[PDB]
Amino acid sequence: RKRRRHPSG
Amino acid sequence: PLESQYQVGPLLGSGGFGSVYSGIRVSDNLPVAIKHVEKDRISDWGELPNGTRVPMEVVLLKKVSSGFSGVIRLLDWFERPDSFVLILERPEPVQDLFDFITERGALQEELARSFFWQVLEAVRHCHNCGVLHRDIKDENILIDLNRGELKLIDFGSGALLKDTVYTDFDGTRVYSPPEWIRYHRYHGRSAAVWSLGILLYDMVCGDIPFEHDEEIIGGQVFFRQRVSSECQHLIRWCLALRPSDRPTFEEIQNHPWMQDVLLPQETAEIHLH
Repeated sequence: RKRRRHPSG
Repeated sequence: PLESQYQVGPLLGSGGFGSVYSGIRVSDNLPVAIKHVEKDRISDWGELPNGTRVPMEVVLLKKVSSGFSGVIRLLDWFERPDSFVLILERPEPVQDLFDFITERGALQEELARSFFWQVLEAVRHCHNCGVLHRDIKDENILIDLNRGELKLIDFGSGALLKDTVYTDFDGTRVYSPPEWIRYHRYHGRSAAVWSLGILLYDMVCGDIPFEHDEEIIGGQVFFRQRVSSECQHLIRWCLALRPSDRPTFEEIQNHPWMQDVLLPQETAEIHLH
């Protein structure tokens, strides 16, 4: 299952 | 001069937080990180002593720089024509908590307890100093692998802590609370507690619980890994849909799941070395 970072700012 | 006080190394990464380089302070060979932020990308500005106008991020880091803590230390900063440059302490060796969880999978509860405890102390420190981080997540936590100490980074989405409603937000949506998703309103401490519930689930299950708005507001926490009933309870309490139903920081740290935490050095020797 795809674990991913998520953007912010 | 900035290029004569520091030897600049390779790019560590870039993103909404700017561009960050590895570096070394020439005087004492202290390892540093050198963060560049473009002036055109700075939404919130502040003023410090003598009213010099700086990014809010610099204001917030100065307020929490007081001494030693689980927050990254701002050593210096410089203004350039189109940017600010921030000199930050750099642990070595280091890995951020996102990569750590990617490589290890779901963490043993003893290890998640130690990490989560240190994040709680760090966030309490920020709040004591008048600073709301607004972007607590595993990506924004560095692990000093030799000392077993966790450090909060990337205050560029933060704000001065206040007791009235916030109606702006630029942190990570999958860690933001359902009252932000539904009403574009939240209060500081209860929104922080929600993101800490997301983080604790992330630690004990190997990934965050929610990816979509409908999941954030839906109010169901399915556990994909074996997690003790005490830890499930603390997580579900932090993820209460109604903000006033969430625990305070004191109630989190007094929770039965949180007792008998390892020391940082024990954590390094048992789990990191």
